[PDB]
Amino acid sequence: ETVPVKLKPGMDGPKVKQWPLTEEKIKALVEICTEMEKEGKISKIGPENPYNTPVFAIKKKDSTKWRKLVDFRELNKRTQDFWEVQLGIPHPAGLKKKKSVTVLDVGDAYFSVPLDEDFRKYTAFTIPSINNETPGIRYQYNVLPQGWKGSPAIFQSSMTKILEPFKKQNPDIVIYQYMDDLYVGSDLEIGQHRTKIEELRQHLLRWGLELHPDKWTVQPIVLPEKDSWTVNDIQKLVGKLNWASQIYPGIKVRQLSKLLRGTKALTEVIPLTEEAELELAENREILKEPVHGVYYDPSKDLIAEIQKQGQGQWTYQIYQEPFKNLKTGKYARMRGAHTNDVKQLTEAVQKITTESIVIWGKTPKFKLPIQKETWETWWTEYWQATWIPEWEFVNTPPLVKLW
Amino acid sequence: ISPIETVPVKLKPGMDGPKVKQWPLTEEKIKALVEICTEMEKEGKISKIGPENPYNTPVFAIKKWRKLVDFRELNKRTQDFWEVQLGIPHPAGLKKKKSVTVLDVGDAYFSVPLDEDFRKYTAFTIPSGIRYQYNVLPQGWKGSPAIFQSSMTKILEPFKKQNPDIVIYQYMDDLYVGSDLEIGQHRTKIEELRQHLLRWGLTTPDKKHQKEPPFLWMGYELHPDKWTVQPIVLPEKDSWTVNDICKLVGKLNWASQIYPGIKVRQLSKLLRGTKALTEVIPLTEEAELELAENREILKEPVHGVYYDPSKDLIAEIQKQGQGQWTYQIYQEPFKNLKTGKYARMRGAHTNDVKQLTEAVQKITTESIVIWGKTPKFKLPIQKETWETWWTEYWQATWIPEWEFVNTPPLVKLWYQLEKEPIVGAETFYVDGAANRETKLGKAGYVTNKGRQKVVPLTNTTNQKTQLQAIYLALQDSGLEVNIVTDSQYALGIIQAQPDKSESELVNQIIEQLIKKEKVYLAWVPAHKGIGGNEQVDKLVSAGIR
RNA sequence: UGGCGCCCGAACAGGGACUUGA
Ligand SMILES: Cc1ccnc2c1NC(=O)c1cccnc1N2C1CC1
Ligand SMILES: [Mg+2]
Repeated sequence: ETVPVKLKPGMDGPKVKQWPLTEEKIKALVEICTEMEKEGKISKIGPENPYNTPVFAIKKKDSTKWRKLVDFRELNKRTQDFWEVQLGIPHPAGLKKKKSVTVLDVGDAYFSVPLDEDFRKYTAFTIPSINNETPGIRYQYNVLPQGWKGSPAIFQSSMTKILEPFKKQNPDIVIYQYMDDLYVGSDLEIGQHRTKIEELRQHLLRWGLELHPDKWTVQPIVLPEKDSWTVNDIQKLVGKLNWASQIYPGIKVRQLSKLLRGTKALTEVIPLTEEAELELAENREILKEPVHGVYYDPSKDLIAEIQKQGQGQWTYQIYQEPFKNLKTGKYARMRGAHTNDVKQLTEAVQKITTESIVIWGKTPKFKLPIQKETWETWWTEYWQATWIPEWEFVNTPPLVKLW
Repeated sequence: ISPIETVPVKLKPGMDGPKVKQWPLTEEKIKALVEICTEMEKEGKISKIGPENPYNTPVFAIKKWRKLVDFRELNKRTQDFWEVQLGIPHPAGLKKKKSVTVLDVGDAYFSVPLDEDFRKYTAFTIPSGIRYQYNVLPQGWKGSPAIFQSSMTKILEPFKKQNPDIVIYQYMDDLYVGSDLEIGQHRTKIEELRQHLLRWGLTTPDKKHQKEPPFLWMGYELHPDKWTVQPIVLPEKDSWTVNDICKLVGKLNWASQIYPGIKVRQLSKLLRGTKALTEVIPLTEEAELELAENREILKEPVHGVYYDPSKDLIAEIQKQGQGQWTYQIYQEPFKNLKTGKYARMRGAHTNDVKQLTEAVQKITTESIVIWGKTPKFKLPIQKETWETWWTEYWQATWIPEWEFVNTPPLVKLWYQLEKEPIVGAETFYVDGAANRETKLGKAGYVTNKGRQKVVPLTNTTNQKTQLQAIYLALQDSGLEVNIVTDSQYALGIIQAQPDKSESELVNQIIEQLIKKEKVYLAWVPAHKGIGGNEQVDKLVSAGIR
């Protein structure tokens, strides 16, 4: 029996417009959508369904086969009440403390159960046609769609019994699925952890279905250290500390600014006095400690900011209120060959959200330092995650970019 | 003989069908309407309902008399439909077809049966009333285009499946059938399609009435082997009005996609601050030559070519000054698939490199829309200059693929701010304040040598005061300066390195910045007693606070 | 009568910079 699904009160079906796709993506989409229709996972629809959802085709990591993903963010927001209150997945607080966490993919299991007939019309999507020479082929989901936050909520009933033999044989293993993935954490050796994952995988194939959280450490702000403190260097230090005072209430720049009383050239090496040395030492001590009074609020959606420090280095901060960074880090470049910035930004976005899912269990709202057109055109090429976070495009102020 | 499945149609939730009294018409209109309805009823697409059905929709005949039924109330009450073909295919994205027809399907919406449970909602009355209802899609209805398009798509599916080579395009009711085969066999294939459609009840014109190429479609002139825009005629007159320049700008924009080197920046600029259509705005000196040059571009025929999937797609961007970029998307030399222009200064402060990147984004977005692939660009910017830009920029800019073309208008960074202080230069602590109510401001600077200066400013906002203060520093100084401005807005203006700006003050600032060999722009927080900033606020804020 | 592309204007919401008064 299909589990009834209803949108939030006063909300209507997602009427989003499909973003244009490349020839390779459209050809792949038609190749796999036709097979899905043949298998009954999806079915064609007429022009009486005004609801559409964007569709993008991606190549999964360490794979060459195209993997369709549907931008169900808008539908997730519409069904927020259902998948957040009616049916929800508790977040294990111990997952972020596990030595090794592996992000499995159990999204193919959602196709094994049907979708409520009254809700299928909201899952409709359109496959664009090159140059619009022919009308885009329109389909709808007859089974729990992948990427829709209600799918794991509905499937958790069967998931609990699927994982019960494993959760009972290995009680020390913490398992938590967010959207389509399945985050498996364990305090075991890498080789043995993979062995356990292989046993779990067999437990999933029978029923028909890498991360190091302990290696994650915040990136505290560190002030520059040098013997020759020129007037410009102190001016930058004072400005940075003044901005940091908003984040850290205990930061004071009265003594440092006392040295800059008169009008002096930016290239003048002014020596630090004992009171200023103490002032700098206190600022250093404060800046190497966690922010006081900051706590996670589940009722408030996470907000993630990303800055382009240059030379392939990216710094990010996850917060719910301004100057209340819950987690600050630095995404050292992994791919790009010193020539691609959108690919690095996409990788940073995926890593940041994957960290958020492991820690807090939700995708933060991103403030990407990129043009809307550039990202909207090239984020789909380097995307390799079954989930999609919410992002917005803003201009990064120069002062907060200094980390 | 129209065995076409009827698409279910459901009314909006909580709303009932239209109930509007039909306003009486003239005797001639009534006689024409009843004659048309009687014949249509004979065709079988109209039936009588009597007083049982309470819904009604008014009618009126517009001069033979063409019956029109206004479904205003029904169009705003029926469920929203998804018109998949929101856009249209650009001719450049098509492919060279040996022969093409139009097959104008007569009675397009009048051959698709309407939903049995919805026909009672399209009811209408004819004054003596003789109530009628539509058994097929009525013209002007919101759902008629989408439903008809789906019905034709399903009708064409059996034929298209068995004829992969033949390409069929339906815009509203015309079927542009491209075959690429010989004319002798192409005609036979068209006859086969005509009979196949006739099987489903749809009627098409005889081969003797088929429109010959070129086909006038959506402003284009589509020949089987080449495409062009419709004849663009620019009015030849002196007294140019806002509405007339609107026509000139729109027509030039239409011609821009094929005709190269069309500029509409000056003419568009003539539309700033103009509301009434009767304002006789004389063509300025900067725009008259531009208009004559466009007339020179449009006085000759330029014919584009069609997409060839077995060839590389190139897009050579060019710069013609004043933030105007023209690109010629071509596959073979001097065979531009479609030209274009990107004259849009996003924001009030941008440079050539950033504008070029935005133009690239526009070209990539439309190329993907039209061809589904990003062309191999040929930009004029040097490879090192671009590297210097994107590596030292705060956005995640990236150009997919592009070589270097040595066109005379090269793209370069006119000036670069020093990354470190300048030894031996003179520091300039610059700030300004503007009165809240009197709109009178001041701008000044203080240096190590003790130089002092304050220039009264009138009708200048606070931001302009900071910008002016920087301008003074750039004026009264040497070739090496360390400007210390405590306004983040000024930093945003200068650190972005804009080649040109809408405002004249910033243009003067950048003009002076270019002259400077080494310029450093520092920053200190305001109201913190840092260096000479306090001694500057003590000068530029005397009568303002 | 509606839809679409472009421009100008206004009312809107949030985000950022800044000024003054309390
Ligand atoms: C207006 C239009 C829109 C889309 N495609 C086409 C056309 N019409 C043509 O005349 C045409 C010309 C050349 C190649 N394809 C064409 N066709 C394709 C169908 C053969
Ligand atoms: Mg000031």
